[PDB]
Amino acid sequence: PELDELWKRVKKLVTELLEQAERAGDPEEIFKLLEVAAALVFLAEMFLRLAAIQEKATDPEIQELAERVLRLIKRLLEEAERAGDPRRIRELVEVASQLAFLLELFYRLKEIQERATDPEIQELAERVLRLIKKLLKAAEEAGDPRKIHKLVFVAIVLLFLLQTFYRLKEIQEKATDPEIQRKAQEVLEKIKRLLEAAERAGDPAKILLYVIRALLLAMELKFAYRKR
Amino acid sequence: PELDELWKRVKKLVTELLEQAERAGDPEEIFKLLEVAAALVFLAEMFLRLAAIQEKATDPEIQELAERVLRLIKRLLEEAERAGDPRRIRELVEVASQLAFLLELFYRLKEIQERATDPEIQELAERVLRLIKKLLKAAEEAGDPRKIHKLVFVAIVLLFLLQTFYRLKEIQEKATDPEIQRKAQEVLEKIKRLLEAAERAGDPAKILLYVIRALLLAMELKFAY
Repeated sequence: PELDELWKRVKKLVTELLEQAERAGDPEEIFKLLEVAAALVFLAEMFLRLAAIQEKATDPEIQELAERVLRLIKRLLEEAERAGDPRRIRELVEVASQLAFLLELFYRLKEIQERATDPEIQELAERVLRLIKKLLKAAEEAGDPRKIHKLVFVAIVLLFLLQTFYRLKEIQEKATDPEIQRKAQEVLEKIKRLLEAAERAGDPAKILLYVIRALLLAMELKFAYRKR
Repeated sequence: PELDELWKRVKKLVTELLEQAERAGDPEEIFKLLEVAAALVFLAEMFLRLAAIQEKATDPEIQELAERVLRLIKRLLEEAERAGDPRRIRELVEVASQLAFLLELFYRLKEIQERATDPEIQELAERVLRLIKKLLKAAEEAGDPRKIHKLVFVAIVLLFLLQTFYRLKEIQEKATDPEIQRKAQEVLEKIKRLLEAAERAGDPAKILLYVIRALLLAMELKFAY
């Protein structure tokens, strides 16, 4: 498929960063260039998750979001080959790697959808992917990769919130501790309110703030329920 | 028992960063502060994954390495509590998260090596593990958090290389094309040569260069399959 040429772009950028590290004198500059080259290799590893995402069992909403992410990654790698500033190349590769991390989270969400039995988890997964759809559309129109990084960061933490909602529902389905059950319903209701506020927010920074508040509340219950 | 104190430290850092984000008026500064708060929450998730490993791992080497990583993370979080620069806190939190994933990768890699029978695979895993332990000891002795970041970064890329070495041996053991098994054997022997030069290098940047070159050849065959 199109991964054969995406890897061809990745392998070309790695050798360019490898040669740039040899012609550098500052050891801090040398290591920073090697970090970007190694991040491109890890980026190519995330491409191998597309085959599982493209399977017939995967929710077509996740498949369309993975396709938008692949086009954004290719666009950023193309721009990296038309950039000379090492800081500009470093930012472009980093945002492309952050976009590739969404593919790993898209795969984990696909596995969650395969096992989860609560219908509210599925309905709220579609609410989160709807919000990620908007963040991805804004990233496709943005020319500044710093703006793309912000929108992708919010999409990543939203998928964290979704996995967190799945874990809390799992605790609610199995916990025999009445205090854990009371805390779980309390946190789930607060998280649903915070998710509704994040859906009405037009500022990605406000969305991120609400999601962090929701992840903070649930992390407290997850630590209280852990085996130890 | 230490996780409860580590979670208390992380929870205290998140609260401070959220207050700084609410206090700041610059939208670029607001987002950067919230990013570190999100990073600390993800580090707490890494604590839970490390605790689950402590719950089921019977290997004394996995238990000791988990306590060592937790000890280093605790020192980094203590420095983040005393630091007033959000950029220093961000760097310290990122290193602690890299240390947490180092344990998880070490546990997963040691599980495959214990289940593998190829002596060349066991010999390469033992050589990579000795180098990572050498990097971890140097990170425990360093006081510069940027020097710790470099040593931990190289150890993680080395774990990535060891993981691809497993897949490359799996690809070869299940390949029908006779020339594909030979091409994998060639790439496997080139990675061994680069791993030998990395073990004889003194600078972390020189080690990272050898590992990146070895990861390049391993990713070629991983795509051509």
